[PDB]
Amino acid sequence: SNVLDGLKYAPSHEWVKHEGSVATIGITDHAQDHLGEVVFVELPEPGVSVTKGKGFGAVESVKATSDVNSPISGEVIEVNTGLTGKPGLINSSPYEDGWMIKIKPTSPDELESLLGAKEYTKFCEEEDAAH
Ligand SMILES: *C(=O)CCCC[C@@H](S)CCS
Repeated sequence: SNVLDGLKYAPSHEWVKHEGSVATIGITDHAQDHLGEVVFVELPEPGVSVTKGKGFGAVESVKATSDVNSPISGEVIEVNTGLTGKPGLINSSPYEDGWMIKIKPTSPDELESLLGAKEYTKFCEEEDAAH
C-alpha cells in the first residue's frame, strides 16, 4: 500500500507522529486496505493511560473486529470524536483525518524500537509474501 516517511510504525500496522511533546496515533493504509470498509471505531477515554503493545481501542470492518495496539505509552489527552460519526475516514484518510488518538508520551525513547517507513515497507512485503 502507501507509506509515509515522517512516521514511526508498529508491526500491528499502527503509526505514530511525534511533534514536540505529543504523539498522534492511527492505523496505516495497508491496515485499512486489508480491513476493508471500516464501519465503526471504538476509541478510549481522555485521561486514560495507554501502554506500549496493549490495546486501546478497536476498528470494525464489514468482516471483523480488529483491536488496535498502542505503539507507545502515555496518557490520552485527545480522541478523534469525529470517527464515531464518520468511521470511513479510516479508509479514506488513514494518515490525516483517520487519526485515532493523541497521547502524552510517558516513555519517549520507546520510539527507538519503532520501525521507519523503509523498515515498515519491507515488513509489509514479508507479511504479504507469506501467502
Ligand atoms: C479482515 O478484516 C482480516 C483482518 C485484516 C487486518 C490486517 S491489519 C491484516 C494485515 S496482514
